Amino acid sequence: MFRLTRLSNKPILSPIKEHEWEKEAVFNAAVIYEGNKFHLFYRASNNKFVLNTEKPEEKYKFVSSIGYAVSEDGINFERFDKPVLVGEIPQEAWGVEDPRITKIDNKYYMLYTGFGGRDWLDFRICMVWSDDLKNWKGHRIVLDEPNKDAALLSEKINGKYVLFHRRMPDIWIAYSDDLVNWYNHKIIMSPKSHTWESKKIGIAGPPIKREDGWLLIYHGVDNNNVYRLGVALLDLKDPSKVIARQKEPILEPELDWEINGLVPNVVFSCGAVEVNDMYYVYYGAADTHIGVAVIEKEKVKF
Amino acid sequence: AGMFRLTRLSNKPILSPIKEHEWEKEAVFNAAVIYEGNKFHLFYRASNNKFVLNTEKPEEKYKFVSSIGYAVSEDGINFERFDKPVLVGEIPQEAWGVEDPRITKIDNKYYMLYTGFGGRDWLDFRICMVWSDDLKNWKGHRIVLDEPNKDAALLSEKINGKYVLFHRRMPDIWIAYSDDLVNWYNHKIIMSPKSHTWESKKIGIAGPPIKREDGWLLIYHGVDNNNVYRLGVALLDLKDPSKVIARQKEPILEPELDWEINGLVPNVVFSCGAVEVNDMYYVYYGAADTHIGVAVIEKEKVKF
Amino acid sequence: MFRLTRLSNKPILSPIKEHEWEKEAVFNAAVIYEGNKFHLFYRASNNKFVLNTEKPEEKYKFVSSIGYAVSEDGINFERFDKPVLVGEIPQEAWGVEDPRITKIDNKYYMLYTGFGGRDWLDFRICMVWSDDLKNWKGHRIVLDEPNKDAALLSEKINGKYVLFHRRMPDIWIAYSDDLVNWYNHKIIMSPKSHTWESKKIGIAGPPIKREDGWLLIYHGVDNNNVYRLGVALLDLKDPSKVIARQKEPILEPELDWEINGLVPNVVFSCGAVEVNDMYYVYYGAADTHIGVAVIEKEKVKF
Amino acid sequence: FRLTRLSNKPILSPIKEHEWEKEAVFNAAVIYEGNKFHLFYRASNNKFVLNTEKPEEKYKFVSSIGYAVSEDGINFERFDKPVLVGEIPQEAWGVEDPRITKIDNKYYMLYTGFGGRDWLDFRICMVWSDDLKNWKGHRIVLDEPNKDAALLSEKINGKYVLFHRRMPDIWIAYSDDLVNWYNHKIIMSPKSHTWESKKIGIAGPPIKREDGWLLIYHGVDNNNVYRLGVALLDLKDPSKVIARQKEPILEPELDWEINGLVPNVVFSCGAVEVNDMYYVYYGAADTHIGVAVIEKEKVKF
Ligand SMILES: OC[C@@H]1O[C@@H](O[C@@H]2[C@H](O)[C@H](O)[C@H](O)O[C@H]2CO)[C@@H](O)[C@@H](O)[C@@H]1O
Ligand SMILES: OC[C@@H]1O[C@@H](O[C@@H]2[C@H](O)[C@H](O)[C@H](O)O[C@H]2CO)[C@@H](O)[C@@H](O)[C@@H]1O
Ligand SMILES: OC[C@@H]1O[C@@H](O[C@@H]2[C@H](O)[C@H](O)[C@H](O)O[C@H]2CO)[C@@H](O)[C@@H](O)[C@@H]1O
Ligand SMILES: OC[C@@H]1O[C@@H](O[C@@H]2[C@H](O)[C@H](O)[C@H](O)O[C@H]2CO)[C@@H](O)[C@@H](O)[C@@H]1O
Ligand SMILES: [Zn+2]
Ligand SMILES: [Zn+2]
Ligand SMILES: [Zn+2]
Ligand SMILES: [Zn+2]
Ligand SMILES: [Zn+2]
Ligand SMILES: [Zn+2]
Ligand SMILES: [Zn+2]
Ligand SMILES: [Zn+2]
Ligand SMILES: [Zn+2]
Ligand SMILES: [Zn+2]
Ligand SMILES: [Zn+2]
Ligand SMILES: [Zn+2]
Ligand SMILES: [Zn+2]
Ligand SMILES: [Zn+2]
Ligand SMILES: [Zn+2]
Ligand SMILES: [Zn+2]
Ligand SMILES: [Zn+2]
Repeated sequence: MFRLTRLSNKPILSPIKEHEWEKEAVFNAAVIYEGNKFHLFYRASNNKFVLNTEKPEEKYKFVSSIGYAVSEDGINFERFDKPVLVGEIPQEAWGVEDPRITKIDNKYYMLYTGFGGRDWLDFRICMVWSDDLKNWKGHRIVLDEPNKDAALLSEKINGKYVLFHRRMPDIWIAYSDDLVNWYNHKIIMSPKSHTWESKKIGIAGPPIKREDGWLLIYHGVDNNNVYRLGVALLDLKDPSKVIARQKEPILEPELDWEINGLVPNVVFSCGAVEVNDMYYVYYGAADTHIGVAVIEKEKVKF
Repeated sequence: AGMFRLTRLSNKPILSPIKEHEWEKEAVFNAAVIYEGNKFHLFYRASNNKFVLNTEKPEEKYKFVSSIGYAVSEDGINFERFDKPVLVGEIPQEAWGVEDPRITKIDNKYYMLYTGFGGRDWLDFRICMVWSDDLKNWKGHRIVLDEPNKDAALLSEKINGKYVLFHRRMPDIWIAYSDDLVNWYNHKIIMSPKSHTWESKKIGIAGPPIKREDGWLLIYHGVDNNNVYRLGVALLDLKDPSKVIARQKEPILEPELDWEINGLVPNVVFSCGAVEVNDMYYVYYGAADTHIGVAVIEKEKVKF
Repeated sequence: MFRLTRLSNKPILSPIKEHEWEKEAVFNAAVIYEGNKFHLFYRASNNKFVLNTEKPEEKYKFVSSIGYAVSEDGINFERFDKPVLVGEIPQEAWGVEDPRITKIDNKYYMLYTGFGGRDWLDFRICMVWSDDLKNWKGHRIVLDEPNKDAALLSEKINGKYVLFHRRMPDIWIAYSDDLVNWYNHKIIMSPKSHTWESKKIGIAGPPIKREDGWLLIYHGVDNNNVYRLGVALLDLKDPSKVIARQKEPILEPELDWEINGLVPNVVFSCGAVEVNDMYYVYYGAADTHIGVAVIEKEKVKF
Repeated sequence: FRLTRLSNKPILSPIKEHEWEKEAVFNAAVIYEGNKFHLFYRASNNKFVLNTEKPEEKYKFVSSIGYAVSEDGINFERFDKPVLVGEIPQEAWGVEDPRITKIDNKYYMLYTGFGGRDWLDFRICMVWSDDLKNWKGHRIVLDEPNKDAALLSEKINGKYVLFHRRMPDIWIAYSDDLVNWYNHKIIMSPKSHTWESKKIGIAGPPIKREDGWLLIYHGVDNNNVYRLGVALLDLKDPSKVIARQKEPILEPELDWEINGLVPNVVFSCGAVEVNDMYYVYYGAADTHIGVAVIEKEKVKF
């Protein structure tokens, strides 16, 4: 069994008080390694998160945006003044959350949760795409249902686009010919009772291709809503089949900025990249900061 | 294999929703059919909305309402339709509407069995029944069984002076008998799903059984572990329709076309009605809970 | 990868309409093999089982009794005119259910469900014992709580008596110094979501000792309340640890009198014995009849 | 280090003649005043069916708080009737696990009020007295399923300090006024794959030392065994744990700690410094009260 190792005992990205769109939280970041650079697309909030009201209240409204950051080394990032993605009004009035970015044939697809704030089920999987990581277009609701924790596979299977999603509480898979209409829905992995992953699970970042399968980092939620990261392996030719699944988490809230924050007891990844035989896993910490942790590819054994 | 299958009559739906009609804005599907007066009489389920089914409870913000529409055809392919549904859910006992009608003619009366859905929880459904003399003036509504239950049809004649009801306490096809079309007794399971097959999660009757010389033709739907709906066939003993004397292993219809694979509920073919015309079985089927198609098989090809 | 084979396509015991106490059902039978004879202690009902009322109602009252039958060949049994155990009033006023009998040293312990009918939770694990399978005494409430599916291990572990029980929906284990007071409660086995054993599980008969561990036949209930038998293997020295568990059931309702009956879709075993290098598994069918199915001991492989 | 029991027998046990303490006496708060041990103990009229989907009227148990006094800390005098019972519907199933803290010249008793309507229908409640006899001013401390609550015996920077237990951690919070709590944070967490893996909660109120605040706590393992552990809080900032012992200081060992209404439980709501010793009173199997001690000089991390 193997574990992620943190590159820092401090966040690598933290809120910026003088930018309203990110003055309270930066977390749950997609990442893509291209042009020998880490391109990070992070969720950012203008406010703390009041989640225990009967409905989302205007007086506690938070708005998520997607910011951009770039790094040579994966640790030190240059950041920018304005977010690169904001929500459309009114269906995404409370913003755009938890992006997962997948490259498929020289196009970049960002899958995110659009949240309208009209009730606590007013969220859905949305998708935009670009050819340059810069000019995002083609917005669509991927599944018109309350759903999230979505990612595209980086290649087609038998000609079909492959979507991971999360009808509560399982990781689901589905297929598409046109990136519009989805079919062959199937549960692929389920929570495990009396474990750290008992309440619900969901995909982390998009799966990483290996020789032995697709690496599926995921998050598991226990009975007290603690988020941890786990890891499984999907079959290479049929990624709807799980062929291995580690019992122990690979990352858990441990540092004080992972245990305490806007949402306590959370580590959460929307993105991970392979650079020089190392997996770099970017993670939100307590829905407040961003950390990064790694594992050598050789140590990934099932 | 040495099996038989339906042949689609057309590669496009024979009925589609109409966006300008609220009551059939998103879906027309799961249709009852009666051949009378040399006309196909089709009674289709229609929905005003998509089907969000993954919530823990039915949510009013995702409410869908099913109505039952009427369409009529001479060739079984091209249908005339109408502005308004012929049956709606009475509010609030059938607040989310009336679903999947099955129509059976017995002694010059027509009996429409449908699922009434109140939407108060996911078990808030029941078999209801209305009847008519003329396929036009439905009346006599009743709850057939006071229990969560659906996939119900009456047999077209009595057996030893008893009415025969097919129903579906999850996950099996059940039979039951009545003297008065009000009280049912001697409930028995007659057919069950088969593990590790296309019909593993649950089964239910399709349309009402069709009388043959060799028995009762029982088209049914089977649901696999991923909730794909396919159609199968079995044969019931002519004198005792509680006994299955044959059952084909492989389905006779399954999602193939894009408008059967993709739709409001992906991967569904579902029949509520099939009729014998000029020694062919015309099987009308909902497709992805969105459109209606028709498939056929020559009566002589039904061999087990 | 292994399954039971029915010895008969008809019940070996059925209700006796002339006997009020066993007029509607005989099922869920404990089994002891002694004196070259099969001893069956079967649940018997005077009535069908209406269960869908807010509370247990006198007009739907059913009474469970425990009858006895004995067989040399395992198929033809000698039966008796009256039951050998009936419920004490008021705590067992609706009778005594699903006995499991374990021989520990030279005493036989029968654990059964006493059902008082005062509420749907008005049931508990009770125990009586005998040295001769004839004179039962020493009645006690094993756990003073709603609980069932109980059996004693046939020997002590580290000087402790071992109890298997079923706080919903798991198979539990507990230990005792004195067969009165129980401690070290532990979940040992849980349902598995999206399978035939998703809703709940419970022990079948008392576990059978093998060289490679304890054979733990159990029942699993799916989302449609279908009851099937499965099989696991517990560690020989620490039976609280499961070392193997077959994925597929070993017995499922298939025959008309297993699928149809007072409670549809049930096969349920309260006893299994080893006879001539074969396991004999007696089972209730549709809570109405008793069947028997076997497996050659050499075919029990995980 | 570890605690040492003073008796291999309970020092308090249920009295079947008294309905309110018919089945159990356990989880007792204590303070030392007037050179007397004042013990405030939870008491139940019934066994504890916990495995139902919701709490059932047919299996209802009612906790009361009783009073007992001792001079040696071992032999206690007891009384016919409880001192606190549930008055209102939020306390329909009674009042549980009191922790008493003296701040300025007043005594505050924080306890769990349990309404029995569902298994989350429990709240941290508080009453207070001048005299340990007349409790007043009942309030819900936090309007949320929470328990294992205690007040610090002093203010920090003029703020009252509350320890609580949003599952599964020990939390701290601050109040200007004992009404509104803010700056909630997690100060200590379970350790997975150990005796304290499933959840932890404060025991009695922390005891002031010169090296910090002594934080006895209970840990719960994967099989629901309750044991006691000990940690040390920074003296000036009790949100900071500066030491924590790996192994328990008390676990079920005697037969009336292993066996009982809730097996495999030792649990303390109360401990006091008396003659250079910590006296740790504990419930055992949620059925009896025992007491164990440690020489304060022996407390080393
Ligand atoms: O998309 C909105 C989203 O909701 C939150 O997720 C969960 C949800 O609101 C509910 O409260 C559930 O029981 O717990 C929350 C997570 O465990 C967060 O993901 C939040 O950041 C988002 O706005
Ligand atoms: O009668 C309501 C009915 O429910 C749906 O049926 C199924 C049910 O909701 C459950 O979710 C099952 O597992 O999946 C659905 C179909 O498999 C639909 O039939 C729906 O159209 C109806 O309103
Ligand atoms: O001990 C009474 C016992 O109850 C039944 O078990 C279950 C129970 O009544 C409840 O309805 C639950 O939801 O499902 C039942 C079985 O799945 C039977 O075991 C019955 O025969 C017994 O009297
Ligand atoms: O305040 C009610 C309280 O509940 C019990 O606590 C726990 C709870 O019911 C739940 O079942 C948990 O998993 O285990 C119980 C103890 O670990 C007891 O503390 C009980 O005495 C109280 O009444
Ligand atoms: Zn700026
Ligand atoms: Zn959107
Ligand atoms: Zn699931
Ligand atoms: Zn998630
Ligand atoms: Zn772990
Ligand atoms: Zn029109
Ligand atoms: Zn109706
Ligand atoms: Zn059906
Ligand atoms: Zn095909
Ligand atoms: Zn007789
Ligand atoms: Zn009893
Ligand atoms: Zn469980
Ligand atoms: Zn059971
Ligand atoms: Zn299977
Ligand atoms: Zn007295
Ligand atoms: Zn209160
Ligand atoms: Zn606690």
